[PDB]
Amino acid sequence: SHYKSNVRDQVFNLFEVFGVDKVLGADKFSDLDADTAREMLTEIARLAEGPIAESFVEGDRNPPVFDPETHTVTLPEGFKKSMRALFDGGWDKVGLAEHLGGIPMPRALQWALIEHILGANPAAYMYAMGPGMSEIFYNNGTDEQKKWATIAAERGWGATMVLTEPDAGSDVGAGRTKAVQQPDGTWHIEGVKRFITSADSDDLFENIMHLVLARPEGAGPGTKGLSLFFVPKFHFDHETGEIGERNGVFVTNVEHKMGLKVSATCELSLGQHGIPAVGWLVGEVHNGIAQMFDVIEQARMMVGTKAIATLSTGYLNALEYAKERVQGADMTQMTDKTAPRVTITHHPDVRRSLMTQKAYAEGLRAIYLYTATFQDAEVAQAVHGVDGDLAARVNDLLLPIVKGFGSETAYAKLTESLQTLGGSGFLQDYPIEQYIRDSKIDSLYAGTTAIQAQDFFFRKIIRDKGQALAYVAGEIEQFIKNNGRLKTERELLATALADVQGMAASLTGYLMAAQEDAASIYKVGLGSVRFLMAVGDLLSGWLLARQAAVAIEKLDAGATGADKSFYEGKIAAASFFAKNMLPLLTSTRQIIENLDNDVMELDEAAF
Amino acid sequence: MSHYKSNVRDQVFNLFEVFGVDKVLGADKFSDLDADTAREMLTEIARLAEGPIAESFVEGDRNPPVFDPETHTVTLPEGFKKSMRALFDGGWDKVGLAEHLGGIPMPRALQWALIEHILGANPAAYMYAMGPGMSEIFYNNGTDEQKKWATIAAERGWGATMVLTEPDAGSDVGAGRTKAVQQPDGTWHIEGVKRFITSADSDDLFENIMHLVLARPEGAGPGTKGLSLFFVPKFHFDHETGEIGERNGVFVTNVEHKMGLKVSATCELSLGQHGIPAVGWLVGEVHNGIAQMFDVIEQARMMVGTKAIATLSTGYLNALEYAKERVQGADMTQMTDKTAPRVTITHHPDVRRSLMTQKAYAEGLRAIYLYTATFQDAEVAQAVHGVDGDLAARVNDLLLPIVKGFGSETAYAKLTESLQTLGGSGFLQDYPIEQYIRDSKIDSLYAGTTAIQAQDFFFRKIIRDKGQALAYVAGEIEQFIKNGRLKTERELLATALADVQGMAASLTGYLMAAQEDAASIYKVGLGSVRFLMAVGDLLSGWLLARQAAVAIEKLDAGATGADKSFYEGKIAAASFFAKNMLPLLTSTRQIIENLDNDVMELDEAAF
Ligand SMILES: CCCCCCCCCC(=O)SCCNC(=O)CCNC(=O)[C@H](O)C(C)(C)COP(=O)(O)OP(=O)(O)OC[C@H]1O[C@@H](n2cnc3c(N)ncnc32)[C@H](O)[C@@H]1OP(=O)(O)O
Ligand SMILES: CCCCCCCCCC(=O)SCCNC(=O)CCNC(=O)[C@H](O)C(C)(C)COP(=O)(O)OP(=O)(O)OC[C@H]1O[C@@H](n2cnc3c(N)ncnc32)[C@H](O)[C@@H]1OP(=O)(O)O
Ligand SMILES: Cc1cc2nc3c(=O)[nH]c(=O)nc-3n(C[C@H](O)[C@H](O)[C@H](O)COP(=O)(O)OP(=O)(O)OC[C@H]3O[C@@H](n4cnc5c(N)ncnc54)[C@H](O)[C@@H]3O)c2cc1C
Ligand SMILES: Cc1cc2nc3c(=O)[nH]c(=O)nc-3n(C[C@H](O)[C@H](O)[C@H](O)COP(=O)(O)OP(=O)(O)OC[C@H]3O[C@@H](n4cnc5c(N)ncnc54)[C@H](O)[C@@H]3O)c2cc1C
Repeated sequence: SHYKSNVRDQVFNLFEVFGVDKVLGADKFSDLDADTAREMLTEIARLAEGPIAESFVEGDRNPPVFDPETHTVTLPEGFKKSMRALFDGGWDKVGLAEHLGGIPMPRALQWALIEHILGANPAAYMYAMGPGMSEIFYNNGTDEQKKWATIAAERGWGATMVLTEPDAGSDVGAGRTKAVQQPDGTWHIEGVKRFITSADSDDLFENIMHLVLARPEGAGPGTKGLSLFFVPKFHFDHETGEIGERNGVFVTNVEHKMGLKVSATCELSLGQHGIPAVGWLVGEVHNGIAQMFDVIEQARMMVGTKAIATLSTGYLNALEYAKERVQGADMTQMTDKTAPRVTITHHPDVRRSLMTQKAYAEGLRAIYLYTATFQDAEVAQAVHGVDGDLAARVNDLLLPIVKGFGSETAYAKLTESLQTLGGSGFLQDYPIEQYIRDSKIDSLYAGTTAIQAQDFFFRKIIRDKGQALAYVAGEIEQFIKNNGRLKTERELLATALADVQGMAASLTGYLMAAQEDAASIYKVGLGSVRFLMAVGDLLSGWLLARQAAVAIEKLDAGATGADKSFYEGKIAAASFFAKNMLPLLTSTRQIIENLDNDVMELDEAAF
Repeated sequence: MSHYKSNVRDQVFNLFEVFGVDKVLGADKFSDLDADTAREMLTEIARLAEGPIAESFVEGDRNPPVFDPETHTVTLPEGFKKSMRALFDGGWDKVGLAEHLGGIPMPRALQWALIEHILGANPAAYMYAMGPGMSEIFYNNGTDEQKKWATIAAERGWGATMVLTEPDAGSDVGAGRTKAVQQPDGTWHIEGVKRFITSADSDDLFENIMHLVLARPEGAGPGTKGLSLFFVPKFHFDHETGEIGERNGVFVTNVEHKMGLKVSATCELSLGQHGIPAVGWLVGEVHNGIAQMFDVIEQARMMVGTKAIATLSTGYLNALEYAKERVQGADMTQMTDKTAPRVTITHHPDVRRSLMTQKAYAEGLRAIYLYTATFQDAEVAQAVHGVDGDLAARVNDLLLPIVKGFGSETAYAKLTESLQTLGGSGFLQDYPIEQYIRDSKIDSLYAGTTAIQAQDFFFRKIIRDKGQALAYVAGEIEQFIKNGRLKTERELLATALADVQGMAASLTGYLMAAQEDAASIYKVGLGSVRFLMAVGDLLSGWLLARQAAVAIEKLDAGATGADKSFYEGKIAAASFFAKNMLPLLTSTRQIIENLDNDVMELDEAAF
């Protein structure tokens, strides 16, 4: 029962802050009303806290075992039981297209539902991403492939995304797996891929769809030469879906990892065992990296939401421990060594720790839900007044924040959650040490933090001509310019916004200088991650302050009891974050304004 | 080779070229230990560490100790016991031991440099080997008769434990309820249950274990001042010959399952609860337990900080070796050319940023603990600093919570950069960095949590000290600032010194104003950890700048080859640290100047 959920904060964001209930019961969501959405959140949170979280510890302590002669993994029984509870409730089809058996819903609600599985047992959601992948295959496929995608979604096949090779991780375009065209128009895929999540999954599914990047013989270099292929674990009857003979794609190793142990992470060999790995060209066009980024975009959203979900349950575990742990006297009585003992929430450093965890957990929740409000044209129109084109560019801008800032922040603040338990935090008896191990990977897969920061600056700001960035900046500025009980917070946000504008100007300056001195581009690289984290902090502080403004209205109107306590904590979090996290951005701007290439010119031997 | 990458070159640079410890080698207490022999010892223990000690690092984690309830003992993996024997066979469990107990006299600065290698290679091995050093502390606090037993204990290499913590008494040692009942013969029966005792059993490593136990004599007053310290051996023994006799009533009942440091058996320890009394002898036959035990705690806190620093160092050097060989991506100056040559990742700005961050903190932290150690011998402090015994003791006590608190927190945080440098492979148990992270998380918790370190630093080592040690250190920093190639660094150090001065003044004001407004003291608690970390950053930057000043002199004198590369790295690290780490202290000062009690007044239910 490690998993502590926060449906109340989810509903607060979705309805009281962002107004996603504006679209419920109209247009694409005509059959889903606000009551039902709330019931779904409560239901999956209960299921997550129970049967899904039930095997969280077991998956880590009794991890999958690989049989190299069968090329299969065995998963622990309790975890597979958790997977069946997910399937029996339909929770592998959250947000699936209606024509694939899904329940239409705004993406903001879909990711809030998914947060609970990611908090309780995140590898369970990863194993369950098959139907979502089938929908992406459907969207990119020919008419005939759409029929296969429909079967795969209805039968609940598992799925993988297969990019990485030993020499091609961040540099996808270096991959050497090849595709050999056959006279009948299929392809034979030949190569060894590495680190493939869920490439075998015991007997969870009757089939697995591998979506594989490979280079057709004679194609050009880099990512632009790659094509994407549908490579099923088993051949099947294209009309009925009846499972046929084994296709030539075999797991040949399973990694031993720091955490996320129950997610089998696999070396995957294609066409290496005397049986061809037949692949079908997705959409029967050569457009592999663009097609695969439909998948990567979802994976990056998931990984960021995963890290955020994990910090939230980490914080709530730390809080519940702190409420009960008696240790020491109140600081106002520290010299009286017979003073009454107090619970540790009375100690200033513990309250600082807990409010740091709270503000970042809740600010991050607001960030991913805000990001999701731009993932549906109809939601972005109704709740922001933004047309479909700008909505897509804003969503693309925020994804590296969700992924990069989410992963880095959650892992770092889980350090505070563990510390709150004292020595017991180091014990496996409590879940926080597993939270830390399970979440360290989030800064690495789906593109490292450095790759996120490079995407954010070069593709999502510069190539975008800053239009999404300017949009978000204008919303922040509008909040600042708009009661005076938030006057101090709006002043701190104004400074933080000017700091981030300054960082953006400096980095853009170094880029322009690279027209004359190519090495000036290195300064962009040196500051890129700090810039990404700075924008994340600014967004956290702004969204928390928006939450405080709503909380003030609800308190003024007469909130009582648990509602009152909730709203009071929003005011406290927004004020704490503005006063203790935002000012650091000023020093970070000054640091970025003074970057130089000394560290780039230093001989490698001097390190 | 092994996981453990050592840096004797940087240790010798600190000891000789920076701090001048070789000036006392060959004179007075160290008359028969010259500089050549000191260097030989460091090189020899580094090889022992890289060889047989590191050999069981992985095995201790993957095949951890097992509790046997049939015998109330713990069994250790055979490979780790072989590492322990390599330690004993070379006499390294006697490092810095008093000559009359069989030790080789040496400066504490050299002793801790030797110990760093064991802590980097397999830190639990040093912990199990702390027996003879504990016997020396028993000797110094013991009666004339007890001094005879401590001598036997050191000569026989008995293990030892420090036994304070109980389920309800961790940070608040004074709440302990373990009891001592005096017997007619002048011995005591100890009755109670202790928790989290390191090395509480150790298989067949030793013929006896000395437990140093805190307990409250019947009728004594409350808190730590009512505690007494007892010598409680695992076996009774002949006080003249040392021959092992009957089992004493002190038994392990459990072994904790921990995130890391797994091969260090951490045990619940039951005294007098299994049918026979736990006989204890009052140490020094005086009631003075917490003062006596703090002789041990001081050593443990130095060890823990040095452990964290040793672990970051080998983490860094592993990441650096990996980065030098990993090919991935094109040079940033060619990023739009998709056929540009592939480069090793040390060519990427974010990777060089990461590596230089790891390097500067690892080397800055090594300078800090070695600088601290130069104040632990009156003769060294006199010779290398010109400070008398009293001031030297106060400066050492000032710096200990920096070594422990700033060392532990910084090492764990920067190991995140080390792991990130490996990409997805950093998440694999195939590489040692994930174990470095798990093994080092505990360094912020045991031997006093970070909050307790920061409270000790401010309340006891500054305020109670009337700032004398703090003013001495600040004056040394100011003298360096006062004094061309280091002008920018000295300017940044001047800002950082003023920032820490401002922090100290704000927190002192919050404390003194508590006389008229009791809740003012909470702002001290809110700011104390950030202040401890700021002092650590300031010291890191100053010591790095001192190292660069030495490196400039040696480069000007004509250094070549590997020496020149080393010195160039010192100049680069001092400059990077001054420009990228120190400025953040300005924002932290302003944050501390604006702390308020809103987070203290908030209802606990609002969290
Ligand atoms: C179903 C089971 C899932 C279980 C959960 C598993 C979770 C973790 C799984 C993984 O880790 S999957 C492997 C993840 N690998 C990555 O994320 C790659 C990281 N490297 C990069 O992102 C590089 O920055 C890369 C894009 C590879 C650089 O290659 P490039 O060739 O230099 O890229 P370029 O900038 O020129 O763009 C080429 C085309 O790629 C598309 N594209 C790039 N970036 C994006 C983004 N951010 N969004 C959408 N598409 C993108 C474009 O088509 C682009 O072409 P264009 O510039 O428009 O002409
Ligand atoms: C042998 C093989 C094992 C080694 C490997 C194991 C590694 C780690 C093992 C452990 O974790 S052992 C358990 C560690 N426990 C602690 O470190 C306690 C953490 N809590 C504190 O430090 C509290 O701050 C404490 C001091 C307990 C508060 O109690 P207090 O009663 O309120 O303390 P007070 O400030 O009034 O002083 C009382 C007496 O204690 C001595 N003393 C306190 N601080 C120090 C320091 N920093 N140095 C030296 N002595 C200290 C004084 O005797 C003081 O009395 P006085 O004020 O001088 O009259
Ligand atoms: C691996 C391991 C080995 C150990 N080995 C030994 C050993 O050999 N011998 C031994 O005696 N002990 C040992 N311990 C005990 C260890 O020193 C304690 O865990 C530590 O002192 C913290 O105490 P606690 O666990 O009770 O946490 P708590 O004291 O309950 O701390 C809980 C939280 O409250 C905070 N807090 C507590 N009091 C205050 C205060 N007054 N002001 C502000 N914040 C406060 C703490 O910082 C922490 O965040 C070991 C522990 C571990 C994990
Ligand atoms: C648990 C796990 C599961 C995975 N699952 C999958 C999966 O299902 N499918 C899949 O396709 N892949 C998967 N991967 C692969 C994963 O996405 C890669 O590990 C990741 O992209 C990093 O690549 P790499 O490990 O080769 O590291 P590298 O690319 O070698 O990176 C090493 C270091 O260099 C830095 N670096 C590299 N290039 C640059 C650059 N141009 N600029 C700046 N810095 C740079 C990186 O930031 C990093 O710090 C998985 C990995 C893990 C660990």
